[PDB]
Amino acid sequence: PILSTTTLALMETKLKGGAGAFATSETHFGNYVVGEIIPLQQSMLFNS
Amino acid sequence: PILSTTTLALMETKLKGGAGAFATSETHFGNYVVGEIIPLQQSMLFNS
Amino acid sequence: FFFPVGLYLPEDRGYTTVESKVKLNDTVRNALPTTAYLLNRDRAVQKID
Amino acid sequence: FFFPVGLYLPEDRGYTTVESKVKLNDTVRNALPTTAYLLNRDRAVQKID
Amino acid sequence: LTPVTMDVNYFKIPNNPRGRASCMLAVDPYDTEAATKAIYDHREADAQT
Repeated sequence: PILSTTTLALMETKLKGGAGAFATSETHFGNYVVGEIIPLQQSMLFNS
Repeated sequence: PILSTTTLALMETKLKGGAGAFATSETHFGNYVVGEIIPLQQSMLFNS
Repeated sequence: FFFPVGLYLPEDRGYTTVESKVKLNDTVRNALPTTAYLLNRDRAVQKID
Repeated sequence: FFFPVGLYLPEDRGYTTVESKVKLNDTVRNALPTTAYLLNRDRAVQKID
Repeated sequence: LTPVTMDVNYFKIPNNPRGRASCMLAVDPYDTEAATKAIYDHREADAQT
């Protein structure tokens, strides 16, 4: 799986998170957020 | 006893939490959670 | 292990701990419980109709 | 990898796991998941339809 | 795909994007008819979902 969001709102909700927010999954109404099983986006890009 | 839920909304809350994710068993009107007495799910499967 | 399913919690004593973290539409399926969800030895939701 | 898009969730068992977070403005377009915002190799968002 | 497809199971946990998870590591070695029965057959449900 890779992170996906029906709307930018939930994407901003996890963008605010300092670490580990991408691993969680959330489903508001018919909108949903697939979790990222491997937080490489949290690290491999941010690790620099 | 082990984990039990009715609506997915309760399962998403028990999953979103970190340490002690199954330490408690919330009730919501007719829906209810039943947390496991032994946290084999929280750590054992993941810990290896 | 054991897990009940389909139990009817009383209406006169029905309550809601932690209301802020959850919300439901007023559909009948959210009212009366029917099918439990569980997990496999690897974690994943596991419905039991 | 793979990313779903367009998946519907049942209304009778639909729910709100994050009422405390976002407060979406009501619109029929926000109900059906026509699009799935994603990512790039650089951090960003990548809309798809 | 079907719009009704479950997301909380099939898409959150890793699985074959074929819609029916299968492995030769699970199927008995050196087999054909019961091996193809593990995959393209439907009367015998696969593991995972």
